[PDB]
This record gives sequence, C-alpha cells and structure tokens, in this order.
Amino acid sequence: PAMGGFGLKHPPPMMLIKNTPVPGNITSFSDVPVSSFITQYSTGQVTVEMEWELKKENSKRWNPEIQYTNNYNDPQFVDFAPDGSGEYRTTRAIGTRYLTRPL
Amino acid sequence: DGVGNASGDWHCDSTWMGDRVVTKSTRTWVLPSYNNHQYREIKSGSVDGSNANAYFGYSTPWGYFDFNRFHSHWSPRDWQRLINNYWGFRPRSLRVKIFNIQVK
Repeated sequence: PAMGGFGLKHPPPMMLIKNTPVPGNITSFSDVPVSSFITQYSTGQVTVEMEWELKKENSKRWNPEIQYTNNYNDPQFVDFAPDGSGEYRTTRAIGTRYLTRPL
Repeated sequence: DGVGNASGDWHCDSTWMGDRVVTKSTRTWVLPSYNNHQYREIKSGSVDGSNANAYFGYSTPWGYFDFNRFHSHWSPRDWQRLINNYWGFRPRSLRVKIFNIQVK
C-alpha cells in the first residue's frame, strides 16, 4: 500500500454493529413498513488484543546509534499527554527507521 | 605445548541472553623489564609545598593487568543499548586468560 502498512489478501474481518430497532406505538395494520421508532443509542466496551512478532537487531556497529528520544527545549507542556483542559497533545510523528544496517 | 601452535583464539563479542549479558574482550599487551629485575625503595619528601605528597614505598619489577574501567568490556553501542533499556546491572563472574606469549 502506497500509505504504508502490510498488504493483505484476507485482512482482519470487518466488524459491523447496529441497534436493533424498537417500534413506536403502532395501532393498526398497514402493509406499509413502520417508520415510527423509539430513539436509542448504545454504549459498551471493546477490547482488542494483537500479537506481534519481532526481528531482533544483531549489528556489529561500534559507535552509538541514533534513537528516538524525548528531546524538547523549554517544554511548556508534556507531549503525548493531556493538557490543562484534558485534551491529549501529540506534537510529533514518530516513525520507525532509526537503527541502521550496512546495505 | 608447541612453538608452531597457537595457545588460544581471539574472542571478542557480546551476547545478550535475557537477564544476562556476557562480554568478552581480547587485547594485545607488551611487558617491559622494569627496574632491571630489581626491587627499589622509592620515596618522596613534601612536594608542591604539601607534606601529604611525601611517601615511602617500593617499586617492583612486576607489571599487572587492570580491567577496572567499563570501556574495557563494553563498546559504545552496547553501553548505549544497556542504559536505554535497563534499570540496573551488577557483575556476576569473571574469567581471564593469557596466551600466545612471545619473549623477545
């Protein structure tokens, strides 16, 4: 995929969900479908647990490498954490390419 | 054993194995003949204007091996890989070996 990630022939199934409808006060027959419904909404919890496989790095590089570090100067707030109002802040886009390898 | 047969190999690596890491370092040394094979009584009086610099002792014709510095066992990249991922460490074992000697 042009946007990064893993291309899959059979990716994780789509999980759809909806609130089964409950009719309002109907009082007479009509071969026409009922259109009066009680307004409802649902809430709940969802837990998703993934397992990943990792590829250990085994380099014989001598000098030190580059790492992703929390390098800010004169921080007025902590990144990746909620601010005064309770809104989550994220000022950086952390990628994945930090370690190196001799081509 | 023999003249034309090496006494040991050069092992120099690190091997992380969970909660243990084994490091290994080989090096070439040279040993001079100090004090022409004698013992001398070395001594000093107060120097720099401080009598704390005044001592009395002995210099011997021996040399010693010192492995008491971290960068004698760790590479800069294995040190970094330690201080960025662990909360502490402590030494468990040691095993020195001298080989491939040559007197000139």
